[PDB]
Amino acid sequence: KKVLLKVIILGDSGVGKTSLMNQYVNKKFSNQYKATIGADFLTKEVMVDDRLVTMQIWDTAGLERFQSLGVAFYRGADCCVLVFDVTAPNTFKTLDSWRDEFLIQASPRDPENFPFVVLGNKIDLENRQVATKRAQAWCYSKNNIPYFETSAKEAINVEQAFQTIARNALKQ
Amino acid sequence: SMNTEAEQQLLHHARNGNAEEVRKLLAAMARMEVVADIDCKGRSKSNLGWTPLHLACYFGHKQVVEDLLKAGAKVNMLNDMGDTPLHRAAFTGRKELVLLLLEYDADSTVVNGSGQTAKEATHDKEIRNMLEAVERT
Ligand SMILES: Nc1nc2c(ncn2[C@@H]2O[C@H](COP(=O)(O)OP(=O)(O)OP(=O)(O)O)[C@@H](O)[C@H]2O)c(=O)[nH]1
Ligand SMILES: [Mg+2]
Repeated sequence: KKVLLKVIILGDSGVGKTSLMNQYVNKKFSNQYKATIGADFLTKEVMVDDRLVTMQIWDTAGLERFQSLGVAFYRGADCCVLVFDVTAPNTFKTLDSWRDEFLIQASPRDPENFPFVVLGNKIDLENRQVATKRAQAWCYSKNNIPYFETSAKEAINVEQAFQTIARNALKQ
Repeated sequence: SMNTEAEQQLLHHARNGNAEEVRKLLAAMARMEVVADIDCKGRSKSNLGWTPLHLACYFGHKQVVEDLLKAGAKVNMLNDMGDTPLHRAAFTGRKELVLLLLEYDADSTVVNGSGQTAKEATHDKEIRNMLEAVERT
């Protein structure tokens, strides 16, 4: 068989969504910021629990008015990755609106069990402002969402987080 | 030469302040689903030599100006009169637009085909002050 999993990456402008995707797919990182204006995807062949799957990873605009255009691409997603910046508490605050907007627009049949994963990114930086335990509490309050702390720049937890993403997305 | 269909649509939507349609075009452009230069210049009598940014600044379509600037529009493009978008926001007395353009490092020293700078084109005394301040930098 061939299984294609659709994964959607959401989060505020600048949290590192594009960087996380680029680190996972191409093992490349750039400190140069170019803002994502249009949603678009990369494809990667992933191996999950001795099963080969094609992961279609969608990168979206975090910017405040372009993000409504991302909504058209929610439909059919098998997993939703929510990303925030551990140094920027305003990007943590928006996770609920991102999640609710995804749930009502994508409209899975089983919203309580739909696969989310939450990445708290940029831990390589100094002076984090969002406490690990605070993010963990939010994730737990949403029916035990898996939480990873990542660094796209230093390649910490990117592979592990996307392995969980692949696995939960693959669940029938 | 010619403009693509997406470019004509971008000039039309920018001119008329259809911000959602501008953003749909900019998103399609960013992922290369359509061919269009954000800095294109109009080729019909309705927009000849103007960029989307010129049109949106002159007609005061604020959200459009923002969206174009966030998507990377060049702030110092010239139209056939030698005007920059700053020239046309200053001329029409749009304080928030002049301020937005300065925030994107608009060159306040450009002299248009009439021998005027943006400071010389305006009538609003606040804009005249802002431009005077940025000139001496
Ligand atoms: N130090 C550090 N910088 C990072 C990390 N991840 C991303 N960045 C930087 O943060 C900036 C924003 O990163 P992006 O990947 O473009 O963020 P984005 O989420 O795609 O932002 P939008 O496209 O506007 O929605 C870039 O300069 C990156 O190089 C990280 O893990 N550590
Ligand atoms: Mg991006």
